[PDB]
Amino acid sequence: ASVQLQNVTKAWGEVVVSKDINLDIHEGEFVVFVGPSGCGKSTLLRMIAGLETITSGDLFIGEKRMNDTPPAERGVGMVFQSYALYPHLSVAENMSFGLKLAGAKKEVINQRVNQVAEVLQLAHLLDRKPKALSGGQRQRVAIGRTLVAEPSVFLLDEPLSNLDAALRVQMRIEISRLHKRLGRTMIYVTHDQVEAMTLADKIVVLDAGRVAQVGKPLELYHYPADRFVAGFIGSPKMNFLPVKVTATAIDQVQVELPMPNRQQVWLPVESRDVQVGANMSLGIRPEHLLPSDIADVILEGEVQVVEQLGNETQIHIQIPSIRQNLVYRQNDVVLVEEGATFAIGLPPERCHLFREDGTACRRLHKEPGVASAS
Amino acid sequence: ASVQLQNVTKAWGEVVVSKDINLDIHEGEFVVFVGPSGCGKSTLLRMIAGLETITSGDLFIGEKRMNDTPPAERGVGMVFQSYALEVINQRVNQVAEVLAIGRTLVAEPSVFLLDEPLSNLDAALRVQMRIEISRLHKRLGRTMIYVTHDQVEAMTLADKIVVLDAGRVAQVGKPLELYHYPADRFVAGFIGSPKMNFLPVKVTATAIDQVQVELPMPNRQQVWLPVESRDVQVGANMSLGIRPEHLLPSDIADVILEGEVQVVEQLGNETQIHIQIPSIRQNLVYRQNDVVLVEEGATFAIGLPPERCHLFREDGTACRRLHKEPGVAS
Ligand SMILES: Nc1ncnc2c1ncn2[C@@H]1O[C@H](COP(=O)(O)OP(=O)(O)O)[C@@H](O)[C@H]1O
Ligand SMILES: Nc1ncnc2c1ncn2[C@@H]1O[C@H](COP(=O)(O)OP(=O)(O)O)[C@@H](O)[C@H]1O
Ligand SMILES: [Mg+2]
Ligand SMILES: [Mg+2]
Repeated sequence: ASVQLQNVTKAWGEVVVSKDINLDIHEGEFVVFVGPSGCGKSTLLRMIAGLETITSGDLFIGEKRMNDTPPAERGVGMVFQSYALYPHLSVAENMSFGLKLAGAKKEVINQRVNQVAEVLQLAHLLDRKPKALSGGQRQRVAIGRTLVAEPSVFLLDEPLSNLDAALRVQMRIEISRLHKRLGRTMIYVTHDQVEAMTLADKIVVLDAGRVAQVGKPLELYHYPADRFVAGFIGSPKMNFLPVKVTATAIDQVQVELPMPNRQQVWLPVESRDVQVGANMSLGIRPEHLLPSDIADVILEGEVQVVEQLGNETQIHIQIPSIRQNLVYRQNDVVLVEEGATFAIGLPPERCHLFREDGTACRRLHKEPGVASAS
Repeated sequence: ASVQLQNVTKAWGEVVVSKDINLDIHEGEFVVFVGPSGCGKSTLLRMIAGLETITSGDLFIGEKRMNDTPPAERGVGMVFQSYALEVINQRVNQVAEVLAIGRTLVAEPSVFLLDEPLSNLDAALRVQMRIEISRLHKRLGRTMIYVTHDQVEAMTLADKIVVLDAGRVAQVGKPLELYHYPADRFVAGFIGSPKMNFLPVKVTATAIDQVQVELPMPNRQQVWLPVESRDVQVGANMSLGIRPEHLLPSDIADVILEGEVQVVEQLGNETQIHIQIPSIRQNLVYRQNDVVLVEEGATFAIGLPPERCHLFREDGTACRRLHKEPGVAS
């Protein structure tokens, strides 16, 4: 319980894969590390587990330094993608395996195995051998071993990637109810943002080894710190329009839309380090675009793609005011054929603004679900 | 080249993986076979391509019988996860325009077969890649049969979707027909992001094009649902289906269902709420756009929209909904 990373760094030769990670994981917290493949998610969990050495920095688990502690003496349990079960043990044996080495009454053993067995949809396979199960079933068995063991700290490296879409959904639900009941510290890694939003108490976004941002789900969604975070968090990606600053004021920045459309708009974002003439990036999420019974800033274009998902419609629009096609989301079924002329509004209070260095001008509009000043 | 299956069946001893499969795939149609792992998706693809044999029934790649024809002569190209990377230059520079998959396109196969191509790619990459596949099909109208376990890809890519359930065709139709008018509980629970809610109900009346059921609450309120009454007998026990996105806010009321909040998931673009209605087991899942601020344990009320409810018989078959939904012909 309780994990602290103080300037933890990792490097292979002259390549740095983990750069000065600073994290304070509180006891019982559910922390998700997210980012694309190659950003250093597994290397980080492996350093916590003691399966990789820490180049520099200190790692604390339960207040004690663990840099030099052997894997099995750190109080952690780890599960990962396509875990290999012991071929000669029965499902039940593979699930109680961790708890047995750690010593424990058979009473506690069977109690947990049975419980975890139900939760993970495996109570009927208890007596079979792993060779007789599906890839989805073995993975669940692997997850179960650690859940039965109940280590002081759970480390899960993309544990659900081996499951059908439907099973991932149910497993996420089960992982959540398990964390609530056990209250144990859990560090979970995924490349999937939806999963991070759903499971995490707090999320840490990794970008090629660096911590881009750490915060609650909504803190990342409403107030991303840079373009990377803004475009990583949010099912269908945030729209980005290249803009040019034309004026600045107290807690306010004005920009001009690109290409032909040269319309100027005021955005309620901090002017801190913004300078007239700066080429910047304007961000607006598909779900945040308005339907246009006049919003005072309108973009009109030609439908390129239309996705009917039943619960909602995702329209791809080509704006004559030239760029990349403006994705729009609206609830329920929206009737429009791929070719029509669709017009949507652009709400200033919902716009994000990124400098050339990618950093963001702090939005000042107050969003629900995130602690705000005043 | 259109593909067609006539009572196709496959069996490995006493195990039948394909049960009387009847499929009509028109040329230049984007078809997706969806279903859980083990349902027979790969077996079908391989029978069409000839890498496996058809136990009974007939396979037509356009107009012909490929049942007994070597693979290298059916003219069907396949693709899996990742790749083993005057005319040759004109076709390549040509296929390079509409756009690996391209090597297959350049071979100009009669039908394009894809077996879970987005399988092991990052989530965000899967999203980009399918937008890509759709574009590739928009510009190049060849015949494509895509196989996956993920309902999202099916709803997003296919012109026509075929849901497979343990070797049998549960249903065939466009994305919105399957979403709006699922034929059975299996299809109703498979297609759709967070799963459709199912409530055990007991019928207490019928009529022409209309069935009345009572809800499991100590309120046992009775409601009229616009579904065909063909095979409904008063007093019968059935399952009432209602999607999370289709439940009503409150404000509109009209049917209420109130309970205690169990779980709240803030996803930014929407809020998913799990409510425990003091009556039934299994929390009810509710979805509402944007951010909803409710604590766990708080009381929350929602509404049931009659014309949006599905009704299933004890055998899982659905009572064809009659409410007209925009997007589907009939
Ligand atoms: N033993 C190693 N030697 C050199 N580079 C490594 C080693 N292990 C991982 N890496 C580098 O780190 C990245 C992948 O591991 P991480 O553990 O970063 O994976 P991911 O975040 O995709 O799960 C790549 O940039 C890879 O080259
Ligand atoms: N050669 C084979 N012998 C016996 N059973 C097979 C064979 N190939 C596939 N199956 C059966 O078919 C199912 C998996 O293949 P399908 O080809 O059904 O896969 P999926 O739909 O998961 O892609 C399992 O029920 C499996 O036992
Ligand atoms: Mg990894
Ligand atoms: Mg398969």
